[PDB]
Amino acid sequence: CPSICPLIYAPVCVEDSNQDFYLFVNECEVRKCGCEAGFVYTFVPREMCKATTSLCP
Amino acid sequence: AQTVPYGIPLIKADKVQAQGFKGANVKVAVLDTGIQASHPDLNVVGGASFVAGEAYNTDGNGHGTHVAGTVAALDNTTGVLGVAPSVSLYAVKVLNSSGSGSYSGIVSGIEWATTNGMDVINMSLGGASGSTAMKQAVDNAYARGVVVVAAAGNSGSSGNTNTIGYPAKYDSVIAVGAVDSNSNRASFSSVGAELEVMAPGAGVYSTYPTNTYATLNGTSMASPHVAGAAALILSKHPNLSASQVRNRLSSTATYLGSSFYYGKGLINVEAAAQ
Repeated sequence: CPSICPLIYAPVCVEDSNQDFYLFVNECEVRKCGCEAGFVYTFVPREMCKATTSLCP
Repeated sequence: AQTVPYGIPLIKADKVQAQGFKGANVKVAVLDTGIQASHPDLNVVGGASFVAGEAYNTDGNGHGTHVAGTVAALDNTTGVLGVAPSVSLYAVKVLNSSGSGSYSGIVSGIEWATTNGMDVINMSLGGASGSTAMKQAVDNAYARGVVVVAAAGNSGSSGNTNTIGYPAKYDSVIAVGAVDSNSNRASFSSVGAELEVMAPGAGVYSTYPTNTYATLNGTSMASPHVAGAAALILSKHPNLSASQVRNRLSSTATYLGSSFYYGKGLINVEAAAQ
């Protein structure tokens, strides 16, 4: 699983399996979390998320 | 019809270029998604790919081309202008077309740059954790005399929490945070004790595939302004050590506030190249 991502800030809002909303710094970081940790998500409109970013839960 | 992105006059690179110092005889390696070498505003003179199936002189993502443009977009009557337009630019492909990379890929690229006489390394990339091999690679590069520059991270601030990622967090690497056109810290810019300097990272206009341009946000955009500034300093003072260039950038930075949020402040290459 890819451990390194570019440091572009292009935030994206996702909904986890536990129905919680996380704003990731970019799509690469979401994919990393899914691959490494076995994290389950779906993209949703930005409005579902808080204005600040979260790390892989 | 040449475009000068706000970042060029903000770091005072236009003042240094007017002195006749544009990065000539300096070799800079951009460790990223590759570089679109066929772009009219970019002269890629070498490099290497550590991404299977992809050559170093192509960029299926865009990120690496944008970062390279900030360092080195050509001084022509069209397109965009970079910080150090006469640098010898090297594409070291360590990230695939989706932007993702492995520790072994980044290590291989760092080692290639060190072995191949690069004067400066730019790494607009990061992770929450580093590795023993990555720390060894950046320590070797810096000890050899390479100015090693990286994006600090885009994790913002959360009270007193240090949000700097790797490789930026390594002592051998300059951690670069982001400011906007009004020299204010970007909210996404990572914070912490390792934060060293700031450079333009909000709404940075640069080269982008294919033969075009784009406006991007990130500490990825700030890092190349510092890599380019290191190259301008080295074209003026070719006998300086990596440590000397590094101290010139941090000691002459424009103070903006607390080191936790801004490091030493915004780079001023005119003052750094004195």
